[PDB]
Amino acid sequence: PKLLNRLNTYVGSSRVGKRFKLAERNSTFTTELRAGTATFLTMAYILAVNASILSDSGGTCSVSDCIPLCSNPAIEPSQCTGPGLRLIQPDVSCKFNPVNPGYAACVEEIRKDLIVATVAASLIGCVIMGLMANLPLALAPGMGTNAYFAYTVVGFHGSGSISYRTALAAVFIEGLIFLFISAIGFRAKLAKLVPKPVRISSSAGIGLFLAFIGLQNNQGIGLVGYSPSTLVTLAACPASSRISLAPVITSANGTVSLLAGGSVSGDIMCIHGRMESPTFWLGIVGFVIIAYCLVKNVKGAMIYGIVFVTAVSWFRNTEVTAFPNTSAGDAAHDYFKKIVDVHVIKHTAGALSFSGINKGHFWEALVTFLYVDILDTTGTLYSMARFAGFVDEKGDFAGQYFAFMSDASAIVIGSLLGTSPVTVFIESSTGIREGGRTGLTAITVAVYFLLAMFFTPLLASIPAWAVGPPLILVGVMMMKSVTEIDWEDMREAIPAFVTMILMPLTYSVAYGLIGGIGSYVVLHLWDWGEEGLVKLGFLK
Amino acid sequence: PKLLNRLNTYVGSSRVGKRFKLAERNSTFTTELRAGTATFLTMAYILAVNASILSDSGGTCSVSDCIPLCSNPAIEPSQCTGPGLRLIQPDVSCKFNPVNPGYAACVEEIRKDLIVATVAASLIGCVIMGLMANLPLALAPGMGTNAYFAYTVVGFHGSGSISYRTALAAVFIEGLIFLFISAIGFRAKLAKLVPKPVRISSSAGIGLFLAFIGLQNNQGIGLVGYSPSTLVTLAACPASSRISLAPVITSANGTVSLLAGGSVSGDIMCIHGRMESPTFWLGIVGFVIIAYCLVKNVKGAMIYGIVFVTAVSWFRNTEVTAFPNTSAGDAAHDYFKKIVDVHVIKHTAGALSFSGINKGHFWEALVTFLYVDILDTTGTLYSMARFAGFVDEKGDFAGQYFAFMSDASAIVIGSLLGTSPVTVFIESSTGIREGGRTGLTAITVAVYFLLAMFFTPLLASIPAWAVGPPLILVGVMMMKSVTEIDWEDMREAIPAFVTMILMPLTYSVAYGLIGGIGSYVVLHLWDWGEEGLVKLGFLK
Ligand SMILES: *[C@@H]1O[C@H](CO)[C@@H](O[C@@H]2O[C@H](CO)[C@@H](O)[C@H](O)[C@H]2NC(C)=O)[C@H](O)[C@H]1NC(C)=O
Ligand SMILES: C/C(=C\CNc1ncnc2[nH]cnc12)CO
Ligand SMILES: C/C(=C\CNc1ncnc2[nH]cnc12)CO
Repeated sequence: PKLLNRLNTYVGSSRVGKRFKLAERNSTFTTELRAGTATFLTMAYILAVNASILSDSGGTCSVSDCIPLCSNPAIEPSQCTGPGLRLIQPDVSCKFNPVNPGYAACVEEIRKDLIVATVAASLIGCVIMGLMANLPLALAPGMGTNAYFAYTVVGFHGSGSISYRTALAAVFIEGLIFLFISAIGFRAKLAKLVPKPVRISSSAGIGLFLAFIGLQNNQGIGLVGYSPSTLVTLAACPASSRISLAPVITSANGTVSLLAGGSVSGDIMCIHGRMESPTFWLGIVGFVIIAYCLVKNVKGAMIYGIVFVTAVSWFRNTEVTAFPNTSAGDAAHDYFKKIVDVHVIKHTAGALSFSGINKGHFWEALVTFLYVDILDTTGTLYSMARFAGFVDEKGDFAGQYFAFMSDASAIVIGSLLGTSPVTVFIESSTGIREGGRTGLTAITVAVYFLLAMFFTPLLASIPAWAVGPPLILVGVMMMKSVTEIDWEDMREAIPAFVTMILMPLTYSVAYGLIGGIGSYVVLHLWDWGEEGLVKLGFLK
Repeated sequence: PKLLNRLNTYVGSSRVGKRFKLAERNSTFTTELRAGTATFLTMAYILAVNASILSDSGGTCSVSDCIPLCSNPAIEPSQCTGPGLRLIQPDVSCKFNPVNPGYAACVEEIRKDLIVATVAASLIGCVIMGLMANLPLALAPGMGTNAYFAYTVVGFHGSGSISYRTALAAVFIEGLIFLFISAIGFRAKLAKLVPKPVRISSSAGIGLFLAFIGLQNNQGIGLVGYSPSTLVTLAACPASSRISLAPVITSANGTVSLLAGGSVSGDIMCIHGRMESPTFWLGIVGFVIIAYCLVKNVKGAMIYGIVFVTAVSWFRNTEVTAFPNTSAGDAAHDYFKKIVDVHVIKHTAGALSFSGINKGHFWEALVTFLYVDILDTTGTLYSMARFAGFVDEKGDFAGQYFAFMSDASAIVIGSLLGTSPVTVFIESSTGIREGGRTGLTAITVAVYFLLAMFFTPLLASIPAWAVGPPLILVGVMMMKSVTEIDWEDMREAIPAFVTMILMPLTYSVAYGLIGGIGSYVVLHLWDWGEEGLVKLGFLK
């Protein structure tokens, strides 16, 4: 035969091959390696997107890491000694535009931390799933929950109601609760708790939310900016023609003056040059690359698009550069220069904080995480079992108990490492489509994630317009769930429509879920009361 | 038999009954009256929503109708004579927040004009369709095109690139072109020009656009406001806790000062009291009323919800009042006091302006109007013919030629009266579902619209939170078209997703269409080139 067949037979007939049930499942070693390679190539975009999104949250640092600034920018603080010259003490506004250099350096260190944390949490989840559940499933920080954690629970640069550490405690407790309810068989009852239209359309809502993030500026390619009249219009002007906003006080004659302490925004309003930003068009080229690769069923479509946009942005003196001619850009380029690095999580690891348990926002975030993970993981795991043909007549696929326990454990470990909940990835289907049936697929994906480390300098240099199209296309793939809604029935269409449309518009997964569930409950009050009376016998 | 049967027989056997083919279509007079009544009850929400949306556009008046204001609001301009006191000449900013009282009085006069114009254009379109095409179809200002005309082509208070008069010229020429292409049988070829995913998903995009309008403040119930970080968050704080924004200049230390001439926004940013606006909750109650009425198949659901919210808002000293204790509110209440009035269009009639033909924005608006009307009217008319069983094996329904000519004529007449394009309403199906088969249904709807006049004082008093839920639910009904998209196919899902998501996010129907069509063309370039080469024989 051949050396490849020799290896396959040897591993299949060895103790480790019997542990993973290779012979019992009709695939021994090279199919597992290929399935893991395919799954990793399909899910590798997470290595960029998750760290970018979570770093936008600001990480663990506060105003305590903002450096005092001199009155005039021409004078560095160490030379800020003279007449009429004073250092400005940092306040909360130092976190936002214009961002304090100390806080800007935070986000870079935290982005390195979160790259490593994404890789490590994915590796640990993959290994636990492959060993304890023996399934060809890859686990990684959840794409939908990433944006919710960063921009809703914590907020851009920590502008939300819950701090980053408190949100990590929320994710830790959510993983513990998910593990507990899975261990007692109580997960399916809570899965049936959510209304069907809300459950089905939450995926479409999260997809629209992610796509909207991909069309913003600090998160994606631009193309959506501020409008004084409509609140949103066509952006994609160059960064040099974008301006910030501040709250003002009007009057009955027309006088308008600044509001002290108002939260100034990013450069979101275009004064001219619409549809002329070079980074928007580079992001569009990356979008086209990813879309053709998806159409052609080219595994690694998103990775190829991100890599193209990033490689174009790695040149140093262009208008699409990831390393602008600044101190922050020079430092980012210096880190990028070392192609490989062994970064150690110094900020986000063990950064849990249980201060917010008494706050209602903590429990809103906790419940949203819990139910997103419940519904998502149930649907994905059973879809993957159907793909692998592990589902029997009764509907169980053997290692499901340990599959859900492994997912909950991965969530807890990721919370400890400093990342949003980690979940089983639907992209695992690719590895299942390639013949992966045992846990060796997950071990292969874990080894690929291990190789993803040592390349933090290369992954920390990914600009927003590279994250960009991956977000928009993840939204596109998530929209396919709308077809399962009865749009001719208003009792299902109205709650489903509310769930889809509130997530991007209120910009919050939790608000979309609350609005959809509340509209469902209100619209079914009449039917429920009628049926209750009929049960009591009042009505026939 | 009975007097009703006597009337039915008499009319069916009379000359007018034979003109409308009553006997030939198995319905004589009372079925036509009931079908017209049902169609009117279903489509009567337009009498509020269209005038509200088009008045938000600012109408025909400019800064020329802004009154000069004194330096201090305590002094009326006529008493603005003294030391250090000067009248302020009005500029463009007088149109926006804080809105000049003269310009505020414009919008009220123009809203009366546009109520009358909506009613008159609907009446004329209905009569032309009933007589020249002899179909049970009701025509009225198009719901989708209303918002596009007001908030994109013209802009809130005329902040767009095309003036109101130039946009009316665009609608006039669009109606002329539609009539021309219909008269030469060239309409179906242009209908096949648009890609299938774009054509199908434009309806979902317009629905999302209308729903987003219904969740804004000057247009709907609130619940979506400005966010410095995310550009959109949960609004629905009271108007007393909302503040405006102005562009500012940042620096490298933190200094931020106002930008002279910047376009200040409305009260869109909530400083506190989220989810506490009484008008938001009144709008939610109206939404619940409309949603139950839709669920219960109660004709006139939207009218009932609008009427409830409006009647609650007609009380004078509440936080949800349509007549605040101001000069504008006192005048609005004085007009509302006269329950009936015969208003004469004094501003928007014959207000066409052909100055912008050389502008590219004029032609963008013209083409968007033309293709929205083409696709919409084709789909709706053929759906209505299928409902009425007027479609034969070949696919023609007899009066289709004159149906499309009547629609184009109605568009031209509405442009002359000062309203966005008028279209055949899908709500006509209700009248078709009630047995309406001849043009007497359209004549009945026209008579009901005639009765709608004489109630302009009653219709000009409808607040935003009443328009509100009707917009959101129109979006809900429009979303049902997504199920016709192959979401597993990326060449159809990506263009469809772009079309749906760009309309609310860029806040423009034209941009959604352009983005969707461009993405479709780009994603099919490879296939088209491959097939062209195969035709040339280069490839097998
Ligand atoms: C419009 O009226 C306001 C008062 O409501 C004027 O406010 C001035 O600007 C600030 C705010 O009080 C103070 O420094 C001035 O003393 C205010 N003056 C007065 C007379 O209130 C504002 O100046 C007025 N606008 C114009 C153009 O005169
Ligand atoms: C509802 C949740 C998604 C959370 N994360 C993921 N859940 C399932 N599969 C994935 N592939 C990439 N990310 C994910 C669906 O968006
Ligand atoms: C694509 C266009 C709609 C324009 N107006 C209308 N087009 C067709 N039926 C209707 N009923 C109410 N408004 C309309 C679909 O939103």
